Amino acid sequence: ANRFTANIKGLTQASRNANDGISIAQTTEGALNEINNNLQRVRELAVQSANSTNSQSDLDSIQAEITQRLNEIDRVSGQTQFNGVKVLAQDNTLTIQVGANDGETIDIDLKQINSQTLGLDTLNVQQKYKVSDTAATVTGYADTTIAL
Amino acid sequence: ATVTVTKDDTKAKEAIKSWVDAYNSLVDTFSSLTKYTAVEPGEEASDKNGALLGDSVVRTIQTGIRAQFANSGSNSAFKTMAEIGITQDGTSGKLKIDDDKLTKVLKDNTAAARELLVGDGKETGITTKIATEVKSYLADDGIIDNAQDNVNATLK
Amino acid sequence: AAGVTGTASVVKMSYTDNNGKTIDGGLAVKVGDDYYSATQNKDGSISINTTKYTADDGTSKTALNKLGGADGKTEVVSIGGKTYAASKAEGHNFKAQPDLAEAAATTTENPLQKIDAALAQVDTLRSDLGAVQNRFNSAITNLGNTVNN
Repeated sequence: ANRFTANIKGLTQASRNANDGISIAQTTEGALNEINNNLQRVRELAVQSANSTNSQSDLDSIQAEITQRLNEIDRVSGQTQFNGVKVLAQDNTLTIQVGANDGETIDIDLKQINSQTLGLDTLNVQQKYKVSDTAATVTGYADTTIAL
Repeated sequence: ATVTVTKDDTKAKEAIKSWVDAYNSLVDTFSSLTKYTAVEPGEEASDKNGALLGDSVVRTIQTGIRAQFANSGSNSAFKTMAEIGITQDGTSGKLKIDDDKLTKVLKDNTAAARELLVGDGKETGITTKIATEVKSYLADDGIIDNAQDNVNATLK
Repeated sequence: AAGVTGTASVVKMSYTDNNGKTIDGGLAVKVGDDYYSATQNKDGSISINTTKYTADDGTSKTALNKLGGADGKTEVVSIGGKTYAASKAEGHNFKAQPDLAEAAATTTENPLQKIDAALAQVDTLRSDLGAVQNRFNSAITNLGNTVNN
């Protein structure tokens, strides 16, 4: 009876541990779905840039939303957490006890998913302007607070 | 007595809005079917969560439809929905239309849109590829039916 | 006083695009190899704009706004031998937050390739989470039945 009771209590506690594990995994998915949607919008905007006839001003305008979306990815990645665990914090592994004896666990792997790690921080589509440099029509005068 | 002939974009725009609305409703259905909700530590998922939470079929379908947007080989000058004034949100995944831009492109280059959306109808056409995949899903072997047959397992 | 000098003069850069479209630039101090944006003040001083930041040596510093970027006109700053955006560099913890990467220099190659690789990673991960979800559901069922018995 003692063996049976010990196993019963251990298995109950293991059930609750499994509760926590499933919850963390589900939250991870919840974050990843929105991350993926953002990336898909980014790809849309890139292939939009693929329109060769568009102007460099248009390219810059598009890059604006690209940057907005990248910052959004970073925000969500730094936001999502479970019970004080920043889920996407870093390349990490979790072992969750679900048995009733030593070393009886389910293993989960998590990644540092962010703009930097994915390498899309530096992504850009703009084209360098032609710039003509001249003294320009600087009308009037300068009346600086000279050190007389 | 004079007669005039011009061009009709009304029917087209008209038509397109229905498709966009249907897609948005489909996305809504996905969201409802996998509505997530956090719970206290140590307690299994909440009952209110969607019945398909954690399923892979929903992801399969949602992803499969999207890539059909990036049609391949279409001779249409445009290669993306933005060029025709339709954009997809990166946070919600829903489709929106800049109606006036759509009108302008309709009057301008309707032929390119024809080719992009349908064209010959053999392989060109986002609607063409999408119809292929949607039929595949709806098939007797289609993922939904084979998952509803592993759920005719969940049943029988 | 910055210690680097040259053909220091007041200019207003003007612009052109591949389409040859008429586009204008802005006021800056031409030096030569470097061009630094300038603001016109109430006293007529064409003062070169500067960027504030936390120095990588532990102090607080500020440096002139140099034009650049992938467009060639963005205001950028150089810290630790590398050029970073003026917009980002403002007051950032350059000392112990190296997350601020260099401002894009030119057009990016195969951005579609990069995007596709990232999306592949994301999809693979999501599938893994689904698999482990199913594993845990099986585990809970096992535990319930075993406890009953």
